[PDB]
Parts: sequence; C-alpha cells; structure tokens
Amino acid sequence: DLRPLVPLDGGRFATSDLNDLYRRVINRNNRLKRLLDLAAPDIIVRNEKRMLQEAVDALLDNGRRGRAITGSNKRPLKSLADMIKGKQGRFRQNLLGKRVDYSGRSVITVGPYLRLHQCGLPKKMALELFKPFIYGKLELRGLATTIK
Amino acid sequence: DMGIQVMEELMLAENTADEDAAEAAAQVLSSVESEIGRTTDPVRM
Amino acid sequence: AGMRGLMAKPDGSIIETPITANFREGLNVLQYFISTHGARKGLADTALK
Amino acid sequence: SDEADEAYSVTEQLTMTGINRIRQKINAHGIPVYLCEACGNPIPEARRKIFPGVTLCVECQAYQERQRKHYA
Amino acid sequence: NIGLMKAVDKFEYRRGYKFSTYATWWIRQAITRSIADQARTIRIPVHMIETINKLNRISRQMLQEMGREPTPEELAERMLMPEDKIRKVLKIAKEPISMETPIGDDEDSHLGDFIEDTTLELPLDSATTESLRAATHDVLAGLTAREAKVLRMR
Amino acid sequence: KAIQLHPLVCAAYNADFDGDQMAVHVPLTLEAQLEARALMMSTNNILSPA
Amino acid sequence: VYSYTEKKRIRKDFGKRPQVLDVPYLLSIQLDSFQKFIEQDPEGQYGLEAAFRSVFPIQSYSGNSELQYVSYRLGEPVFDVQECQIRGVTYSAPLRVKLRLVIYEREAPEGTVKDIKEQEVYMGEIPLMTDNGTFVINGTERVIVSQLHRSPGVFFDSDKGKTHSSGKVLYNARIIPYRGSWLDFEFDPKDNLFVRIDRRRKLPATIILRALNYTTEQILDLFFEKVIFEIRDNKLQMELVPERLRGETASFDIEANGKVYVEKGRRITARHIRQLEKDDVKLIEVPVEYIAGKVVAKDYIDESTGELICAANMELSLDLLAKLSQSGHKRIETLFTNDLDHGPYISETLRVDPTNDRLSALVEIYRMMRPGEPPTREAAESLFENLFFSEDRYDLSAVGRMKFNRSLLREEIEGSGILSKDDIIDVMKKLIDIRNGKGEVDDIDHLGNRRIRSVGEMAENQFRVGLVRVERAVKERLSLGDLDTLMPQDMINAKPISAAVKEFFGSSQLSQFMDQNNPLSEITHKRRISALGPGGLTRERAGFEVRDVHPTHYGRVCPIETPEGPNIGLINSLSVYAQTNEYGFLETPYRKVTDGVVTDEIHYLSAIEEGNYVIAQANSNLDEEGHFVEDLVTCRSKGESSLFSRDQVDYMDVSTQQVVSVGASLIPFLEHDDANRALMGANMQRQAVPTLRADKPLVGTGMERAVAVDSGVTAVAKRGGVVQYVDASRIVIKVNEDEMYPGEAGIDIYNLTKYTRSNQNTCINQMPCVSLGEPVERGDVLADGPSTDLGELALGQNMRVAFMPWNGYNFEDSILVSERVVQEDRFTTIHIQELACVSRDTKLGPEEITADIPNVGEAALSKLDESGIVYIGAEVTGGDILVGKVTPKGETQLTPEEKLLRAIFGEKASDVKDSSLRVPNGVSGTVIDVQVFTRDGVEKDKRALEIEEMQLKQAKKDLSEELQILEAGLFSRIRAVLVAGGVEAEKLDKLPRDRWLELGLTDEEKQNQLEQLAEQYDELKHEFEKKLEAKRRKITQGDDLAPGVLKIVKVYLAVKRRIQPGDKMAGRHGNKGVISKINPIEDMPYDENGTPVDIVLNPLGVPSRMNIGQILETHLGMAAKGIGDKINAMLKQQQEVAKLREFIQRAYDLGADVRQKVDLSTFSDEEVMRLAENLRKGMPIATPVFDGAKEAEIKELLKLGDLPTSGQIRLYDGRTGEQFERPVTVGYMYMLKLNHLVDDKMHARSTGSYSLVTQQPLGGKAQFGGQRFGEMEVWALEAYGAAYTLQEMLTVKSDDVNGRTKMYKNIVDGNHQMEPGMPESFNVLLKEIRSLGINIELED
Ligand SMILES: [Mg+2]
Ligand SMILES: [Zn+2]
Repeated sequence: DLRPLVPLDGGRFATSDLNDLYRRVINRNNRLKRLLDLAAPDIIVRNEKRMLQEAVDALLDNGRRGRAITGSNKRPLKSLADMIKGKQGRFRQNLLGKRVDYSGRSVITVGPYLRLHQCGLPKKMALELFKPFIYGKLELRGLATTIK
Repeated sequence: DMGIQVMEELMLAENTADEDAAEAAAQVLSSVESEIGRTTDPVRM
Repeated sequence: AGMRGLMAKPDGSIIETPITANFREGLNVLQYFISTHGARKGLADTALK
Repeated sequence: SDEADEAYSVTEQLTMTGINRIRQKINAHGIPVYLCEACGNPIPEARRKIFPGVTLCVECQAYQERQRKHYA
Repeated sequence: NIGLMKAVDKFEYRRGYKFSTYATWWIRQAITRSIADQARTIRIPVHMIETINKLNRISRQMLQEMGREPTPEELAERMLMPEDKIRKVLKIAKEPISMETPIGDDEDSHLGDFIEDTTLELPLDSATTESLRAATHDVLAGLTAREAKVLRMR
Repeated sequence: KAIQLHPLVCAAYNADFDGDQMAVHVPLTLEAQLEARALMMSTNNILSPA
Repeated sequence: VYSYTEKKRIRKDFGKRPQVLDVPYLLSIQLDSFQKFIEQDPEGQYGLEAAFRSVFPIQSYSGNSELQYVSYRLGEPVFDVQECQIRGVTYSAPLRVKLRLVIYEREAPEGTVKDIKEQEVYMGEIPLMTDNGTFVINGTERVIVSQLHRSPGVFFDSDKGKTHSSGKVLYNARIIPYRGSWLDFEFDPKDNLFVRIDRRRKLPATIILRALNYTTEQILDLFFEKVIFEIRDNKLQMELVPERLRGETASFDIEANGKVYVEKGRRITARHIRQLEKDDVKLIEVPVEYIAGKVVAKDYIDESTGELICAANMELSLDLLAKLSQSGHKRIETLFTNDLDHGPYISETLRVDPTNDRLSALVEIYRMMRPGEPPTREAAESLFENLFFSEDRYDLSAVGRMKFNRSLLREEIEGSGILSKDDIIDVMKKLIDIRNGKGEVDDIDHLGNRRIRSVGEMAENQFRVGLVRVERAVKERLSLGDLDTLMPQDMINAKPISAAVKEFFGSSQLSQFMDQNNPLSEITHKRRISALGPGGLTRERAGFEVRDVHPTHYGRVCPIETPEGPNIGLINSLSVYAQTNEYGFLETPYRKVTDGVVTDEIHYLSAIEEGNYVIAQANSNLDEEGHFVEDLVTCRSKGESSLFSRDQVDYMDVSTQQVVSVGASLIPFLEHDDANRALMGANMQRQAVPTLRADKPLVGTGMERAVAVDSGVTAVAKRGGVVQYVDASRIVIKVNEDEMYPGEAGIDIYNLTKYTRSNQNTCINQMPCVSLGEPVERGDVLADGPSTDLGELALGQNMRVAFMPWNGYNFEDSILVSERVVQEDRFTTIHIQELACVSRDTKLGPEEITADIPNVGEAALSKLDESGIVYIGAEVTGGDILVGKVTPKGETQLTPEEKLLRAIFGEKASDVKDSSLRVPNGVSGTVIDVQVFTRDGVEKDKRALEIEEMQLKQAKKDLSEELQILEAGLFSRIRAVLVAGGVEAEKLDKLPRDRWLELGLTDEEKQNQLEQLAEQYDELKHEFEKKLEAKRRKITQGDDLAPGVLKIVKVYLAVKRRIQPGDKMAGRHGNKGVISKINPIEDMPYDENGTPVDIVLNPLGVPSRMNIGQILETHLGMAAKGIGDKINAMLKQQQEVAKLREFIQRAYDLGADVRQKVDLSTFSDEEVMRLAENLRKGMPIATPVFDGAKEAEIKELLKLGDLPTSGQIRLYDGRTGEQFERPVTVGYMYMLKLNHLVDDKMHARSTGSYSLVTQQPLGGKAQFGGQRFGEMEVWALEAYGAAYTLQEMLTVKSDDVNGRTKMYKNIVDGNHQMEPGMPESFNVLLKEIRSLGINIELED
C-alpha cells in the first residue's frame, strides 16, 4: 500500500514505479539463481551479476550511477531515493506542509462595519466547517435524536 | 556533483557543498583524466 | 499633469526623445510605444519578485 | 497591490537611477584646463564653454568613448 | 544466452545442419518466451499475448483495407472469436499508467494525488456506529438479563 | 459567499480586494482555540514584529 | 454611404485621420495558413504536396523496388462538425494517397521499368479547420497558436558583461542553418578569432581559412590593409596615407618637403589630417625605428640561396630591416593595424594557429569532429567537403539564405543553400568589423530574426516526421525481396503518421483549448504569437531579452497586450494590420511616400527592411493632396524617431490602430492610460462573460463591429436579399435576383445556434436582429451572437457610476453596486454545465441506471422518469438526483448491533450500492438537455428511445421544412420565369404546381432556364431524400464508447448566476474590483433630478493607477447618454420627425474636422425613427485609439446635452438626504463582469475523501480537499507560540488516520481535545528509509 497498483476507470490500472523496479530486481535475481544452477558460461554469469547490481542501484537511487532507467514511457523511473529527496519528495511536500481539513477558501470583500476582532464568514462556508460541532450541538440539545 | 554547478550560459543562490566531497570529486577528476578504457556501463562492458 | 519626462529602455538605456505629454492630454503613438518598454520591464520584473 | 502597481515602482527606480547616473556623467563645476590631458592641445574656448570643467579635447574624447563602448 | 546454452545442449551435428539456424530457432523461442513472461506487470499468459498479437495483426490489416477502423463486430467477423472475449482481450491489453505521471496542473501535481480512497469509512460513519453501539446498549439495558444476555450472545 | 475582511487588517495581510482570496481554518481543540484567542488574534497583533 | 441595416444605430465617429486601409480579415493567419496546408498546388509551395515530394519516391538500396508517390486526396469527413462536437470524436478528413510501386526487376538496361503497382492507401486522418480557424480534436474546440521561433541565418551576438569578469565584451557570430551543423566564430578575451563547429572545442579561426585552401599570404591580404615602405634614398621611406593617421599618437615627426606636421608625442589632431590632405602628402621619410614593431605582409625570401628572410605574420626589427636592405628589397608591405579601429585579430590568431598548411587544418578538424580515428588525407578532405558544402547534409533554406544574404548587406536575395568560402570569409569579416566599431550586434529579440510558424506549417512538419518514419520502415520491408504478390498497402502503416499528427493536434503546448467566454477571447486567442512549445524558448530558459518589446514591434506585435504574470512577453499577440511575409516574417503596411505626396499605395514592409527607410508618423497632418503641412515631420528611421525633413520620408503609417492589437483597440482612450493599466485592461476585457442580454458600449472605438463580424459568433449574410421568414431558431433570406446563380434558384437559410455550452460553460446562442421582410445586404449581420448587439461587440453594460468613497464599501478596489443593477438583471449570466453518468462494467457485474434506488425517499425520485434519468426542464437544486444509477455490491459483511437493528426492524440489506449522478452542491439550474449514449449491442432503456424517436422526428421534420423552403424558392423563380413567355395569369397558380416544371412557354433560352429549374428541383428532392436517410442512419447507430462502459447519460444544466458580493467586475482600463455590497436603491447617491447612480467607485484608484482613461470615459459616457435622454424625451412627448431629425443632425456633426459626415436628409422619415429609437438609450460614440475625442469635443458634446461642462454633478446622500460637498463625477461607464465568479471560488471542507497512498485530504468535488497548510504557514505559527494549533494542523486535520476519526467523535461528543499520534507521512517515510538499507527506529 505504499507502492500500490490501483484500479482506474476503464480497467487500466495505475502503478507506482517501485513495482517496476522491484520486478526488474526480482527477475534478474531469479535469472542469476537459474544461471548459477546451470553451471553457465561464467561471462554470462558476470553479465547477470552486473545487471542485477545495476537494477538494485536503480531501485535504491536511479540516475546515480549511470543514466536513469528508463522509463517504460520515456521518463526516468523514480526510486526510493527519489521518493525521499527532491523538492517534490517526501521530506518536504507532505512532511512539512500538508493538506488540511476544516478549512475553506473564498473571495474576500471589505465590509467596513466590522469590529477589529471579527470577520464575516459566509453562512454557507460556516455550515461546512463546523459540521462536527453542529452535529454535536444538535444531538446535545435534543433537536435531533441521533447523529443521523 | 561536487559543485560548482554547470550551465550553458546576481547568480547568488548558494554553495551547498563542501570541504569533504569537494576534494572527493577533485580526486575522481584527477584520476578520470587518465581513465582511458572506462565506459563503465553494462551494455558496453 | 506635467510631462512624463524621459522613458528608459529595459537595460537602462535612457531614450533621448522625452514624452513631453501627460495622460490628461493625449499621448500619440510614438510616445506610447516608447513608454511600453519600461512598462513591460517593470511588469516582468515583478513577475519574478 | 496589483501587479501594475509595484511594476510602477520598479520602472520608477529604473528610470530614476538611469537619469541619475547620466546627469552625473555631465560636469558642472569649473577647473579650466586650456589643454587636453591626452593630446595636450588647448581645449578650445567653445568646447570648454559648453562643458565647464571639460578635461579632454574633442577627438581624444571620441577615442576614449569608442574604447569604452567595446567595454575593454 | 540461456536459450543458447539450451540449444547448445540440444544442437545436433547428425543432421549436418549449421549451428546458427537452429540455435537461433531456440533463441528466438526463449527470447519471445521471456518477453511474453516478464514484460508486463499484470502477467497475462503467453497464449493471451499471442491472441492480442493476432488481433493487432488483423487490426492493421482491417484498418488499411476497411478505411475507417476495426471494431468488435468487424473483428469478430474477420477473426474466429465470439464477439465478447475479444471485448475482454482488447480491454486487457492496455498498460497501467504510472502513478507519477506529471498532471497538467499548477502545483506540479501527479496522477497519484487524485486517486481517492474507497475503503475508508468516513468519521461520520464511525460516529454513526459508536452512536449505534451506545443506543443498542441502552435499549438492551431496558430488558431482563435473559433477553440482554441471549441477544448479546446470539 | 465572500469573506468580509476588516479594512485595517489589509495592511497586515498585504491584501486588497481586486479578487484576492483567503483560506479559513477552524482551531478545533481547546488548547488550539485559546491560541487563536491569546496569540493569533487580530486585536493582540497591532504592532509589526519587525 | 450607409446600408439599409446601417442606419439602425450609427456610431458618432470622432477621430480626424481618414482611413486609408480598412482592417483586414482578423482570422486571416489561421485560415490562409491551413489553406496553404490542405491544398492541391503541385509546385514548390509548402503543404502536403511538399511532404510527399520530399519523402517519395522511395527505393531499395540497389534492390530496386521503387515505391513512388503519384498523387493524393482529402477524404470527406464522416461526421459533421457539430456531430464531432457532440459524439466526442475529432473532425478529420481521411487522407488518401494514390501511391505507386514499380518493381524494378533489374537485369538491364540500368533497371528498366518492368511492372507497376498503383494503389490508394490510407495514412491517418488529418484534423481540419472550421470556418473560424479552429479545430475540433476530441469534441473540445482547440486552436493552434502560431509560434515565433528563430530562423536559419547568421546572428552576431556579444554576450556582454558577466563573461570573463574583465569587463571586456566578447563578439561571436553563429551560422545556424535550417538543417546541418551550426558554425560559430567566437572572439575571446585576448582578441583573436576562434571557431567552434557545433559545440566542440574551440579551434582557432585561421584553421578554417586554411581548410578552404587559403595560404597565409592571401589570408592577410583578405583581412587587412597595406602600409608601404621603400628605400627612396632615405632608409625605407613610408608611403603615407592622409586618412589613416587620424586619432593617433605621434610616433615620430611626420614632416614633408621641409613642412613639419607631426611632432612625436603630440597626439594627432583632425586639423593634422585636414592639413595632410591640403598638402597631398603620400611619400614621407620616417624614423627607421618605426618599422620595428610592425608586421610583414608576405613571406619575404632572398634569391641568393632562397633565403627565407621573413615570412608573413612575422613582425620586423632593425636586424631584419638590415637583412631586408642588404638583399636589396624596396617593397616592405605591412598590415596597417591600430588598436582603435583596425584591430589586429587575424594576425594574432595565425600566431596562435598551431597548424601551418591545409591538410594539417583538415586533420585537426577531423580530430575535433570524430576523435580517436587516425586521420588521413582522403577522409579529412571528404569530411570538410561534406560538412557544409554538400546539399546532402547542409541546408541554408530559402528563409536562411535570404536572412544570410540580407544580413551581410548583399543584394542577391537568393543564392545557394550551402556555404561558400566567400560566405564564411564574409561572415568573419563582418564579425571582425563588429569588433572594430563598424556596426553593432543584432538584438536576438528582433522581429527580423524570429519568424512565425502557424498551424499550416507545424502540422506539415509533424507529417514529414511521420512520413520519414514510415519511409524507413518501408525500406526495411522492401529490402526483403518477397514477390510481386503485394501492392503498396501492407508495407505502409497508419499508426505512425496518424499518431504523429494526432500527438501534435491533441497534446501540444501550441494546440490549446480555445477560450470562449467572448467573441474577443476566441478572436484574440486565434491571433496569439507564442514563443513556447517546440522549436522555441521556454519560461524556464527565458530570459529577459525575450520578455521585452523591441522597436521593430511597431505594427507587428502589440506591446501593451500580453498575458502578464508568469509568461509575460512570451505570448505576445498580433497587431491589426500585420500580415506574414512569404518567408514567415511579419509585415505591416505603410503608404508609400513619393517625392512629396503620400501615395495611396501601401507596401507591406518586413521587420528587417523597415529600418532603412524614414517611415513617417500617422499623427501627421496632410494638405488634402498627400502633402505634409509641417516644415519637418516626425518619423522613425532606425529604431529612434526624430524630426526629419518633409522631402525625406519614404513611408507613412497607415492608421493609428496599426500598433495596438485587436484587444487593445476596443479600449476607449488608450492614449490616456498608463501602459500597464491598458495591459491589465485588455487582459481583463478578454474574460468578460456574456450577460443575459447584450448592450452596446456607450463609448467605443469603432472596432467592435469588425471584431464581432470577423469572429464567428455572429451570423452574417452570404448574399443580400429580403428576410422572408424570421424565427428564434432560423432566418430565411429570399435572395435578391441579381445575386442569384443561373440555375438552382434557392434562398439562403441560417439555422441559428440556440443555447449551448462554451468551453467555459458559459452560454452560446444567437438572436435574430432582423425582422420579417427586412432588406439585408451581403456581409451584414442577421444574428447577433453572445456579447454582441446588432453586430457590435458588447462584453459589459454601461452603468451610471459615481466616483466617490461612500462609507468604505469600496475601500481598496471594491465596487458598491446598487440593487437596481441586480433587479434589472443586467449582469445575470447563463452557465451551462454538463454532468455525466457512465455505467461501466465492474467485475462484480455491470451497473444499471434503474430508478429503483436503495434508501431514498419518494420525493427524491419525483423528477426522474421511468427509466431513471431526469426529465428535461426539471428545475434542480444541489443534491437532487439527475441520473439514478446503482452498482453491484455484494456482499458487504454487516457488523454487530447494526446486525441486531436489521434483525429487529427486518429491513433487508440491499445487494446493490447507490452511485447515482446527483447535482453538485450549490448549483441550482434547470436540466435543459439529456443525452444518452450506449455501447453497441446493448439494450437501450425506455428513455434512450424517447430521445432517438424524437430525434428522428426532428431530423426528418427539419429536412422537410428545408425542402419546403427550397421548393418554395424554386417555384417562386419558376413563376417569375413564367411572368412572360408562358404566362397563365390566374389559373397557372391554380394548376398543379408539379405541372410547372415543363409548362408551355416560348421555347427559347427561357425554356432552357426552366429546364434548369426543373432539374434543380428533382435533384433537390433526391438530395433531401438521401440527406434524411443518412441523418437517420447516423442517429440510429450505436455510439462507440471507451471500453468497459455500457451507456453514458449526459445531462446539460443551465444555471443562471446573478451578480452578488464577491464577484469581480472591471472597466476596460484595467480597473478591477470585486463588488462588495448590494445597496438598496434608496441608499444610492442620487442627484437633484432624482435618479440614483448604479455603481459607486473609489476616486483614489485614478491618481495612483494612472489611468485617466476611465474618468474621461465617465465624462464622455455622461455626454453620450445626455444626447440620448434628450432624444428619448423628444420621442415620448411626440414632436415630429422634423425636430427630432434636427437635434440628431446637430448631435451628429458636433466636433472638429471629422470623417463622420452624416446627414439626416437622405434618410426616409421612418428610417429616422428606427434610428431615433435606437438612440433612445444613448448614442454610441466612436473614439479610435490614438485618434480619439479631445477634451474640448467632450465639453461641447456635454453642452449639446444639458449636462454641466465640468463633467461633475452635485449629489445627495441617499440616506441622510443631504448634499455631498464638492460635486462628484457621475457618468456612464462600460463595466464588464469577468468570470472570476465567487460561486466558483468559494469552497470549504470539514471531513471528506482522502488520498490512497498519502492519506491526506483529497476531496475531488473541485475541490472538497482542504486547504494546503504550506511551509510559510508553519513558520507563521512557529512565530507565535502556537504549538497546539500547528500540531493539530499537521497531524489531526491532515495525516494521522486514527487521530482524525477519533477526534470527529470527540467533536460530536462535546469534547474538544485530541490525541495526535504520528502522521502517516512520517510512517511512510520510516517505511521507505527502512526499505533502503537504513535501519531507522524510534528509541523509546
Ligand atoms: Mg490583488
Ligand atoms: Zn585631446
């Protein structure tokens, strides 16, 4: 569920690139096991070990040893290191500033009649921000039997 | 990767590095000046 | 009310033909086109700032 | 305020400093030389009367102006 | 290479056949095999890949001939399938789009940010279950230990 | 459907009314809704910290 | 000189410059460009013919199977434009190529033609351009914005400043060809020319001169001059030149014949040169020490034993001077150099040239180009001769070769396409002289360096790309010599070509959604000039030379109309009169000025040739014969304008709108606005959403009509005639018989577009502005679309604004709008959303659109019909069910006590989940439409046939109405033919009408015409027959949906937004402001007459934001409505057409010498009452941009009404009834309503959806996701000590999955307190770090 493969509209799934990278590591690892248990010509075994090493490094930090691979749609597959680092990474963009509930947004106008501690909040924008408090206060005052 | 940063053409942002990786990349450069047969990628090796 | 004085090209190159008009009276085509230079430089600069 | 309202201050600073450096380039004081500091010839009365405190003849000024035009 | 070792242990001089034409037989076999096996995240078996390939090969043909485009009616015509498994085949062939697709938005957003969550129960629907637990504990308290115990147990 | 924002605060926000928008949040808990009352309130903040 | 439907509402035109050149077709760029593209002209003109001539024929690599190109054709579209808009498919035209494949069965002689295969293969569908220069690519309407990219040619840039940190400007030239390798000549901080072929190492600059077989001697003869020394009895006298010794320092005492001119140290005067010419001194005697430092010009050798005494580029010295005098040499030629003007650069660059002869030059070039390879004579000479000098590889195209010749001041406009040694040498010469001061570098933001592409050129380029891919693949196929068994169909594909042109028109940075909330948005987004996308710079790279406006923009690109913000100066927009050259450059017209008279013949000058001539100014009087009236006239010669002699100018400008775009021409009083204010004004005007009913500007600039007609929203006449039948849906035009073709009688018929959603969901619909039996003329407006009134662009409404504070309700830039403005519905807008309900096929089972929905009241299904979908016309509010749909869901595994609550009340658990399509929250509009698509071979429900039956009935009933129209017209023409010669008077009309096609007449050519009419009628019958058949077969076909879905139900909703506080309104002068109150009418500041102002605007926005245009337009609008109030009073207290005509004639002259000569005596008495009715609400007033009405004209027009000359009125408070001190400006100002509507900006959320991977608030209601509490806000809350606010703002309200559902309980339980826990962002980060090799753990 951190590298998920999710059903979209139309049956065409959606996957994070980590599945591609884990798959490329796993195929190459299984093939190295195969070739090792065939007594294969050791130059081919060298190539398999080298490719598996490159795959593990694309998995850990792509574009850090050679050129980013690849991706399947002609764009550099992002790896775990890319999942942490970068301006659009994880330490920065959902770790320090994230999306927030109980919040709205509207065009501000002036309204010079207000006292300096208060601001006009639309009724429609306030009935959505305080729905928990309103449900609680309704169920408390007995005006409504239950939360439903 | 050591810094300076390369471009193609008030350039005051920051340095980011370093006294540890500076001489590291400088050492790698001095060595790679003699790296003759050093493709260093799988498909060509 | 007064005059608009001397415009300036974006790289600081002050134009010698000065807009001797204000917005109350007209601005003919050439003076306006001269002023658009510094206008767009200022606009683009506050598009970065 | 609006993007057209700080752009004004930008353009204002720009033309102001431009005119400032250019009318500082002019010379208003008086130190009558009566002879160029490059070619030694007497700076004529006319040229030395237009710009008080001129320090070079006409042609030496043209030469140095061109040289600085290339920024060298 | 693995198929080549395979063919080298199965190459025969007794037919007097040159090595390349037969080892390349085995090699094309094994390479197409591994392509059909491990080239797609959601593994469709090899026969499904062959079927989508023959569908595609009869699709380019039916396009260049019929002008407009293939269709499941047309393809079930030209091919020998029942007009519905061809439907599911052409549903199957498409690749999962990457969840890091750069979306056409302002924040440099990606396709992985808009994939909502269909398993979570909304906190109005957990506070509409704890309220129900409290209500049933009340309404069961209004009852003998016979009914209360037997209903909590049943 | 438009927040009416007190005129004097607009120098604080650096905000005029040419179409600008603002975000509203609700300080939920007790300790968080005495901080909007005691620290982040509009009347306690009339001096610029600079 | 006004047509019949042109004295309806005549606009009193101020403006004194007569118009020499009427505004061209505004959409000319797009339309004629694609007409260039999809065109059959078999020559060198670009298009598809060019692409196929380029890529074909194809041949095998001596296998000789030639697949050659024969011809091609554009297959007609299978869907109409509107059906392509509806059914969600692009609007293409199949592209058939009659291809031919000759099998070269080669034995002899030299591969004769053996057998041939001709076949017509299909390769992609190319999208087509509609009548309005726009594409329909997926049902959406798109526009391919023209691109402005640099051109092939040679460019000299300096790279001043930051380079080298010594201050020294550098100077580099670049030859950038259309196709091949670049070629750079770069100076360097030590002055010596270099070379750099593409981006390789910088070889010296003499190496290429040597590669051209130039030895050192003629090289130094090329780049330098010559100083001559000879022993004329005194030790190598100098051969002196007068001019060359200017501005020098006296290296010695230059004297002659006893005449002492130059004393050494005494710097040279200009008097010195004047005297040296006044005496004519050429041979002089000099010190022998002067020749020491100079440089020889040719290799001086001796003849004793071939002694190489000195070679060229070898500086002399007194020892070598002795060696030169001893061997008896008289000639001593040296490079005349000097550090001011004749700088030594070739000399030093030879002294640093490590090469000496040609072949070493080639070998060093080779080691540069393809290193590692051991070079040789043959390979090196071949590499050089195939670098730039072989048509196979290099191509200076006609654009590039024109630029190249024109850039070096050549007169040949077209030469070779490959570089010559002459060309390269001349580039280096011009570069050295740009280093010398002779000339200065070009500004690469020039409009003479950047040429313009368009949709008819970029599409063709993508087609060439697809063609080259398919040609390589066809070579691959043909190389395997299969057999004669195949014609050129299986070797050719369509996925490549179709895919290339598709990925151009569908996903590109230049193929954008067309803006549609205006005639202005459409017509000014089809005229954009972007510098982004393919082949041009980008917002990332650029840049500040490109953002700016060069002097060459005058008449070519609007300097005031550009999208400000991120990409400003990157999306410049075309001007009004700007065409494109034959080469792609932007031309603007100038009236040729002969000897002294401005000839009325206009020349379209490009941006490169425009700097040579003295182009005059449009604000220039003329002595009624083309004669300038002033002594010296203001022109602009090379960028800088100035006063030039009257008999010196070569051109005059056409008009004064020649420099402002179409957008910035609709701004009254542009002359008086600060330029950034007009920029913001044009941009905001480009967003004025249409209103319920249109309203002409009370103050215009005359350009509204051109902009509205040139756009496509208006429905305008193809031929004049009489309007035979009007209707809300259609107009019918009995054509004037003169404009009627010989056969096929016919009468035109225009089916207007009623309500339909723009790209912005705003409403599109057309109203007939002509009444039954009204004479139309050709090129006239019959239907005024959205935002146009009688064919005049009308984005806003003229509201009575008073410039005054009023209690803070317009504080920063708010607008205080009265309640009569929302009462009278003069800013209500109609907005047409489209919702859709798709019934896909989930694994658990296909979904259904049944109206049996689980857990819903019997009021919720009141509006749905039997099959589930909503009724048409059902008024809806937020939450109502538009399309009841239920999905398969089984099982669910219900919990405990919910179990007991279903076992008690026995209400079963339904095996279906509710997922019906319901109206959004807040939206409230009638359902004006419902469209149901189905998968092919899926049972249409009861209500998908109530649409197709009605649709077939409508189609056949419309093609019946149209055939009755056409047959009525044909029978009318037949009867007219029988007016004489076969005239049956009164029972011909009684006879059977079918017994008219062959009636008895004098069988002259009249009977020929009648046989024409009869055969036309029968062809019309059959045409309507097959029209109805094809329409039926298209209506009754299974639509093709994307895979997985069965039926899509679309429901089009028509909400009516009303203006309210929060919404953003704006004048045209960039005075924006959100309307921040709706005042009762009795509070509005009214005047002594009693009338309330409608809008109240802050006065303080005029001085700071220097836009006097807005108050000037307040005054002129007050004048224009005052001239309308008098007309209205005269029209209600009926006087007669005489006195009303008198006043209108007064008000219509009313100015200085203006070209609006209108006289109300050529007007029929009832032609003056239509006019007098349409001037009842105020007369329009034209005011061309820099040719407007001057303030005296405004005051005079005020005095003609009965308003105060000061433009100011005393006004009383609406509330206290007292009089405002200091009278206020009150006038009618044209106010637009931008679609920054508050009904879209306002949203809010408490608990909604959450993302799946990063469990944060997601939303997706557009947008139910919460607000982004970014990083600066975290710092803002760390600044206060608000730790609890921050903590809940980043754990309980955002991320922590247990704490949030646990706190939603606590909020409801009356307990405001949280247990925060740990954010799933941090849990994910721990899992990812730990999923590396890093063990990261949490120490307890
Ligand atoms: Mg603002
Ligand atoms: Zn001097």
